[PDB]
Amino acid sequence: SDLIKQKKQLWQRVQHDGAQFRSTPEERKQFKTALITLWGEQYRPERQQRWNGMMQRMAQMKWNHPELKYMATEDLVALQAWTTDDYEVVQDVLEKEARPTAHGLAFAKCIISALHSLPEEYSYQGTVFTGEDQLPDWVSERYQERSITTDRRFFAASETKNASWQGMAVEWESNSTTGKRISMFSERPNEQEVLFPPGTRFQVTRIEENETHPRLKIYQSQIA
Repeated sequence: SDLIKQKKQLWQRVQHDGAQFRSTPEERKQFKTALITLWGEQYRPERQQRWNGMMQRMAQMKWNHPELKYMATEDLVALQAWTTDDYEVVQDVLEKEARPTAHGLAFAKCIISALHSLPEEYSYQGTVFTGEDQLPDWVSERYQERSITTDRRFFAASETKNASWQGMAVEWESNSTTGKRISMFSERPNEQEVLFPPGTRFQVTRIEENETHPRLKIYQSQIA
């Protein structure tokens, strides 16, 4: 549709704006609508209440944490929304082979705006751990040893291997320099989630293979 054109436009914006990416007033209005209608018209009243609840929670969070005073409240909402089941419609929205949805793109712009709007003191510096069920070819197409991966996905990780951890077929150990800690905004803060936007670059240093789980363990380092 025109969604294809919107996707490539957004991917171009992501790389051109870099850390200056910022959502516009209407982009936030569109994100609000996308989130409230995401399950269809029958759940709009419930998801309008969820939205209003998240707005008030994030409005008060800015009151309690003045360093967040100039983050759009909707952008913060985007970060809590990311930690719900809604992440499934936006995590891959900018992948080359993904079929974009209007709601996916709306979500994406405000999550990206949030991540580059958070003050640097929210960056986690150190190793963050990720597990996902992905196929070997999926890994090979995206990560090769001693090559740089320009990630087009929203890449989730954790400061820890905590109770949230569960062994998966693919694992990452990613040295973070500016990956942002969003536990303060998540519905489950004790996961200590760290989230990288599309456009993050990783120097892949080595990829381990096992016939056990993890089948593939990727070691990579974020770079400027």
